[PDB]
Amino acid sequence: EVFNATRFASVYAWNRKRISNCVADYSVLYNSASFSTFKCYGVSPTKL
Amino acid sequence: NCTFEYVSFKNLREFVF
Ligand SMILES: *[C@@H]1O[C@H](CO)[C@@H](O[C@@H]2O[C@H](CO)[C@@H](O[C@@H]3O[C@H](CO)[C@@H](O)[C@H](O)[C@@H]3O)[C@H](O)[C@H]2NC(C)=O)[C@H](O)[C@H]1NC(C)=O
Repeated sequence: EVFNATRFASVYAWNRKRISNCVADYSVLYNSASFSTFKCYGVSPTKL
Repeated sequence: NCTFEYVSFKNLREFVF
């Protein structure tokens, strides 16, 4: 929902959405290749 | 401000919190 929302917020006010009590498919998100750049400074994609 | 939110005589209704 957040990534594929019809309107993506501008740089002026980057919207903050809080997700809780959810199963996080971080591996699936990494698997998605449409996003050009997936960079983790402080996390490990394998460990995510 | 809502870190967590969940939405969805004849009787006695007990409870323990
Ligand atoms: C949840 O609690 C209340 C809900 O009514 C709101 O608190 C406001 O949140 C801001 C930032 O989100 C906080 O700013 C604080 O202001 C002090 C004094 O100006 C400053 O030293 C800091 O910058 C501090 O973060 C503050 O708790 C409060 N705003 C004000 C003007 O008092 C808010 O909706 C929610 N967040 C927090 C943190 O309470």
